[PDB]
This record gives sequence, structure tokens and C-alpha cells, in this order.
Amino acid sequence: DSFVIRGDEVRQIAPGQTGKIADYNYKLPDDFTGCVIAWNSNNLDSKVG
Amino acid sequence: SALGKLQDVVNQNAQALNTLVKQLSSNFGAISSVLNDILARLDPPEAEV
Repeated sequence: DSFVIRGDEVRQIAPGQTGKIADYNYKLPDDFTGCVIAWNSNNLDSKVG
Repeated sequence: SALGKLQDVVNQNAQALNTLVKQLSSNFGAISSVLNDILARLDPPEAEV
């Protein structure tokens, strides 16, 4: 599952988290198995304007 | 005290039932002993615990 989020929202891509994108964008189950991968993409996914 | 043996059996059974009912009032280290209070106060990830 690939998406782009904020820097502070990377804690919410986890089982059992309370948050905004956890509730209305992407929800993980309590018994979720797997790995969450996050890396900074300021050089590619950002523009000066 | 002529009929103590039967009264003893009745008292023991009633006391065991009273203890079993009374044990529901104990929280056993949880925040509350009432299931409805936990389900209405906490989210399912910590309410599960």
C-alpha cells in the first residue's frame, strides 16, 4: 500500500493508532502483520510553489 | 444445632454462589470492573487489553 503523508503522520501508519488519516484515509487492523516503510521525499515530492 | 450438617451444606453452597457473584465487582487491575464503562470510555485497542 503506497501513499504520501506528512512527517508527523508516520506514527499513525500503525495498528491501534488514534489519528486523522487513520480514521478517514487508511486504517490498519488490530491484528495486522507486516511492515510499514517510510522515507523522506522532500527532494522529489515537493515544489517551491 | 441439631440440623447443623444440612445447614452447613446450604450455607457453603450459598456462600460459594455469593463469592462467585461478588468476584464480578473486582476490576483485577483494570480501570473498571464494568464492561460497559470500558467499552464506552476507551478505544478497542486498549479496551481489548
